[PDB]
Amino acid sequence: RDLLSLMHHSERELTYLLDMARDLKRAKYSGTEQKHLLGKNIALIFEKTSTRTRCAFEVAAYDQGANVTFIGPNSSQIGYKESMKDTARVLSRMYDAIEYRGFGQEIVNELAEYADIPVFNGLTNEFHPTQMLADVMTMREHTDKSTHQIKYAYFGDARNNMGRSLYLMGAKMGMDVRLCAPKDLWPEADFLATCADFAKESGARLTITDDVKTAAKDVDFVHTDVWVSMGEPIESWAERIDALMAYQVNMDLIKATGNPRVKFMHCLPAFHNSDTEVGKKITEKYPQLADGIEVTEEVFESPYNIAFEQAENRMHTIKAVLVSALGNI
Amino acid sequence: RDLLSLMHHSERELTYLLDMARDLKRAKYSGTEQKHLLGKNIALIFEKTSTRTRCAFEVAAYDQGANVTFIGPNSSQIGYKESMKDTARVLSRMYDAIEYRGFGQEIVNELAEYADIPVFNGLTNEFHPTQMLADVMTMREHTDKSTHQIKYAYFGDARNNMGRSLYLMGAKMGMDVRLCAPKDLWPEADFLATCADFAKESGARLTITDDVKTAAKDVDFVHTDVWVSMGEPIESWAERIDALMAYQVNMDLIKATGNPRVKFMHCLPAFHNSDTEVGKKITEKYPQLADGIEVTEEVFESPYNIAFEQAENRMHTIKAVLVSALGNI
Amino acid sequence: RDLLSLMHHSERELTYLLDMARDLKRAKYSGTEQKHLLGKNIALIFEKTSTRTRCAFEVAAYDQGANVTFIGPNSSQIGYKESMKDTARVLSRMYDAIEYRGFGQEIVNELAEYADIPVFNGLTNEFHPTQMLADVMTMREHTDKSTHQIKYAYFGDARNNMGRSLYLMGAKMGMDVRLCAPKDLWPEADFLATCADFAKESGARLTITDDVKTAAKDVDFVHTDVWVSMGEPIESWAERIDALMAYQVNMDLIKATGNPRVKFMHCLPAFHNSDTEVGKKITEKYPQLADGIEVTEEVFESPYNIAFEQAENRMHTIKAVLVSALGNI
Repeated sequence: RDLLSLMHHSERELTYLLDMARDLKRAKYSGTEQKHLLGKNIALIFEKTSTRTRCAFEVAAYDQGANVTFIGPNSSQIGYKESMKDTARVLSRMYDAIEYRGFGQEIVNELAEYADIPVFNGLTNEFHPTQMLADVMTMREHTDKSTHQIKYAYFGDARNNMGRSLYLMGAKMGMDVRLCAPKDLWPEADFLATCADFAKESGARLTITDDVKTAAKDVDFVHTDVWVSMGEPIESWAERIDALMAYQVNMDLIKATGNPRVKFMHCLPAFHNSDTEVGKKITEKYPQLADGIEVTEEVFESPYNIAFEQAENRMHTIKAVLVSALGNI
Repeated sequence: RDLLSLMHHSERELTYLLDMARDLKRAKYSGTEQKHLLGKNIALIFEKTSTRTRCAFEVAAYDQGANVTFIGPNSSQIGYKESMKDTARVLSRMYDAIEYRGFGQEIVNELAEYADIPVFNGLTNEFHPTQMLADVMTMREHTDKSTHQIKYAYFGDARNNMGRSLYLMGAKMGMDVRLCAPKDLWPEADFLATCADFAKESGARLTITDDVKTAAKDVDFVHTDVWVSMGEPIESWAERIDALMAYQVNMDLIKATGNPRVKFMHCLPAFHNSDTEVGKKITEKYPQLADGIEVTEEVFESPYNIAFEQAENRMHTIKAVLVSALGNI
Repeated sequence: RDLLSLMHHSERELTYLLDMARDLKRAKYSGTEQKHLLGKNIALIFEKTSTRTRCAFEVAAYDQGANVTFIGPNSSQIGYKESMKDTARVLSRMYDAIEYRGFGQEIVNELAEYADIPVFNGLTNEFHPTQMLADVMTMREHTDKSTHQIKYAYFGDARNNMGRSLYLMGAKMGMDVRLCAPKDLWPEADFLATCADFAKESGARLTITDDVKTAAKDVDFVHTDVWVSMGEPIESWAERIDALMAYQVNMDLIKATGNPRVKFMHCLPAFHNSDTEVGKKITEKYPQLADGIEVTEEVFESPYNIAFEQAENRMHTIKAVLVSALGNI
């Protein structure tokens, strides 16, 4: 969806944000962080509740000295008696920045050019460029080696936003990335060409297989995302589960890498057990899945797992965007 | 309703708030704004969701250094197990100010005299004195001429709160105001007398016609508010729409003024098109209204429209009240 | 429930918190309060809406310079697609402290030892140790005499958390406390033994009667809590009301003390009249209760009533915990 924003950015532009995030994170850890958004007011306007990326946004903003007004579906009826267009045009005159998550990519653009101020196009939850920056910043941080030397793979539905995004990102940064999925769940091959271009001029190793052991070779990072269809009733998942349970990240797929240093990453949320309400619903129809779907309780509750460090890095990545767009240096 | 608070204020008192709002707005624009509510905590307690006047309040408070606890219907069950009386008496000992919007004008008064602290009687959303101050401050700002010289008219249901309020305000400030409505939708004539008193001693031109071209004469400002009854089902609006569609603000009513400088104002929200969910519902029964009701898409999406500047002025007006009542000078 | 945390604390530990609360309260009143939580971010994660203890927490945090992210049932779907375990482990890397109210005592413990940061086990609403500290701090403040010399009684269902807690607290601090209830609504006598131990070595007068005039003797404080079962339908309360209406706090029970200085305390909320929605429901079945249940409108709207001062003291008690656990001195 919104990875035509991630396509117009150069390796050098993306590297500027990864450096700002790396330094902002270091400043907070060493208590050298100067507030550059002191006295700025920011509206956080969400169509759906999404407490992980809300928090990431609030904490970025508060560390940088800003105030926040969260407006959730709970607290608003935006689009009911008053246009979203009208409400934005009022808030754009009161707030120094506004952040719209949900609502579709179409109207956010409309109320953006009017705006006398920054209007972030789904900077939160969205399989955003910010998600790719967090992931690359996470991998860069853990291997302590040049970005272009980093080896990673995505396992599951290569057609979904994390897969397309992690591949396009690999192609932009000159990294060694492998999409590993069923051959009928591969990106539409014209997309696979736009990535093959960037990769020649940036020198990225692209490699889209359907064989696990191929892709899992000497990778520093194994990635997956939820591949069950939450849109469709649980009753009809059988066919889907059959296609992808090969591509589950289990302890065996970690070992298959024969790199005892390898790390697992996951943008979250992650079906890895039955603690959740939807877990129970799934596992009641599908008792094989008591122990996880795209990834197992074994791997998730193991030291290979750095998804929480990676969720943290969304906060430093969001902050680096907010400071870039409102801090004046 | 709450314009018996707007009646006890003198021209000189109202002018003090309009000056504080004008200067506070200038300070924010030139970055000379000193925080006078530093370390104050304010509770914002709302019966209904109302994101435009909530935001206006939050931003006023944050620019002045204050903290805010928003309590919406979402986040509270005030009046369920615990009296509103009890909850207020606890919060009045923790917060430096409380703001009650909704709940009826009756009880807010009760828990106010107990209060060791300021308790604002519907300072938000309410067709408040603050709404009149914003509107007068908006007109004063755009004509750059003495208040008493300003010419404006309200078109639609002269009996509703904006109409009564814009007339009483005109009478207090010595302005040239015209209410223009059907003769059966005119204020109860004892109210029209209390305004005719103030106008003699302040020198205001009052003038309540039912003829558009009369009222729209050489006015600097054309005002309307929503006149459809949201209380009643859409099926039964026909009679109402027939009575008032004359009084719609369309491009022709702007031209009818023969002042190419004239501005349109609207307290919002405004049915001007079908973007809203209630828009669709109305326009499905009433396809003539695809393009707006009290005012047209033509005027609303035109440079005559300064309703958004006017919504902004509610934030500077709210701030001027908050600073007057809590800042200690 | 969570008074096995209140059992491991010594008289000298509890006295340290009561002193910090007393001094923090004095600092705010005299404007000498230094911010020790400047730049700290705190997550406030609530399963149920609970606006009195939310506010107490927010105000404690803002007076001490902290920021807050409130997450209510309104604004979250914690436990739906994402484990509470997972969400906590992400937020624990962004926030300096987290506060979990509701969710059961079991899992809060789980996600606590992981936590690189303070995780308060139901510091809000919970019949918490913080509730006991507020109550003791309230009584200490009003008698201006040594804690161990203070005389108080609880009237109603001695088996419920306030009763057990006010008794255990009395036993820890060496105070003169009386539980006064029906003999079949007395704590399980093994609990009554653990309290009788502490009381010997601290020198507390314990005394559990069923005779009002005995317990109400020369007490400085009369306490009660709601004893109707909100879990069960109103239709079936008759038997319960019959057992306890003896133990109602009415003007007569105040006089029965023959101390014209005596004060009434109540952790709130308090059924004292029909203003509430649940009031009406109760009083429609039970018209005798128009004027209150555990306590009367006569006492509640009288100067004997200091429940609001006591609710305030939850804010200074919460602050003393927050400053103890995050302020670094």
